[PDB]
Amino acid sequence: TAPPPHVIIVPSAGMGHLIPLAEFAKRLLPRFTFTFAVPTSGPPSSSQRDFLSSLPASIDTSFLPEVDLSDAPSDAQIETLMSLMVVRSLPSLRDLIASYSASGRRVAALVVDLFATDAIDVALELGIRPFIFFPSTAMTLSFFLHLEKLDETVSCEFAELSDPVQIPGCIPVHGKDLIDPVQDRKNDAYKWLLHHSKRYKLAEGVIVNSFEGLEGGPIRELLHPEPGKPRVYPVGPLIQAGSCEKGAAARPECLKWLDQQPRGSVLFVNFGSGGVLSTEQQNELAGVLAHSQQRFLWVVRPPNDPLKLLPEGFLEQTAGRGLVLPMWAPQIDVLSHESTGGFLTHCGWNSTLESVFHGVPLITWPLYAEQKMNAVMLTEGLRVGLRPSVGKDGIIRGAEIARVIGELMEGEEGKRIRSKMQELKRAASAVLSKDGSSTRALEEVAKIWESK
Ligand SMILES: Nc1ccc(Cl)c(Cl)c1
Repeated sequence: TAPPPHVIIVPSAGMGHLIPLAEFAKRLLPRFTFTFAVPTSGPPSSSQRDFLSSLPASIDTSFLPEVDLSDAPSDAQIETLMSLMVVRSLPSLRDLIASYSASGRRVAALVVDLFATDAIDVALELGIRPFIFFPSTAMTLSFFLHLEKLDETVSCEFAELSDPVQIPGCIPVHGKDLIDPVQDRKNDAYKWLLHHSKRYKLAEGVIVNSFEGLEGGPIRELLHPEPGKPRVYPVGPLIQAGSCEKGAAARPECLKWLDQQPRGSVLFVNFGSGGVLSTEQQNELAGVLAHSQQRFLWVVRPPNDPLKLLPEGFLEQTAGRGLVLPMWAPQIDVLSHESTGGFLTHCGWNSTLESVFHGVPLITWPLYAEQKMNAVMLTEGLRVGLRPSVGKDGIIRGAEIARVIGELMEGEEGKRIRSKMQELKRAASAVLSKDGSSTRALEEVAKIWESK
């Protein structure tokens, strides 16, 4: 029984980043102890606290003293605010590390989220191995590493490009579908994004939540050893488990509803927390589901201008065919149900991976962050989903919503899309087995943290 080396994790964004980070740490237990050094700009949300306090004991949490973001623009994008949050928390992170080291504990590694590269400077000064955890696609990681070159060769706004951007090892992406922070090169968000991308080379390794079976092109290009590019460790798919072994409780009503429906016949609609639609956009979706014969399980949230904000008599037209849920739903238990045949998601990488892991074809409805690049890679790259076309007014009309739903649940492309999605499902469980490619990646990262 040797002492467990300690590891500090520095998350960037909200719950969407803690989940994969937590699963990453949970899979390295009990070889190491962990501490979430969580930067804050205010009282941590009850969601963050309740989640982190439910992790195993070996994964501690330390909410760093909150910082003042009032001097940042009121319209600052989230990437700008997150970068300032880490920078203004480095003294706190220095003290947190100083308390563990002062006690004789070996701090073996600092794992910084994709927008916490400024914390690598602390790890380098203290002789700690800096690693970067990328809770997104290998495609987007390739975009980060290529962003420096893409900036030196393109001068105009990316949405003004005629040809798609050619990222090493990835499929072409039009400038309008590039990640949000690059859509305005005059905004501080783009300067920060460039700042971090240039600093990825400072890490001894990038841990990306993806695997080769899911992104053959980008992964093989990332694994290509080059000077000035860090080693990459594909450890995906990292997703939470369902209520299969996470507590004992009574069956939710929505799951009982799925039990009575046929196999692969229900379309699960959920844009996730922070995936709010406009009243007009929500009406279009509500109109198609009202007049469709498709079975749906829809998680609804109040628009930005909730089951009473739905159109007139919507619940009357969709009684036993569909089931509306307010705000929240057990996403993983739904996706694992046999009656779920499709998933209309915002393409958040956690939601995407949970759908790939259970072999559920997607309706790619990207919204923000890198979801549009995830939609392109899923629908046009892997051919496991359909993307409704957005109009010039930002609204996705019912004609497109009904089109993709129809081609997916019925039709022959939805027949090929499902078969292809099953191949990825079997591949996802494969890379996570004792003979898996990702099981090795974790093992190798652990050995590096234990090396010397
Ligand atoms: N906010 C945000 C979260 C994740 C990613 Cl991969 C990006 Cl590009 C932005």
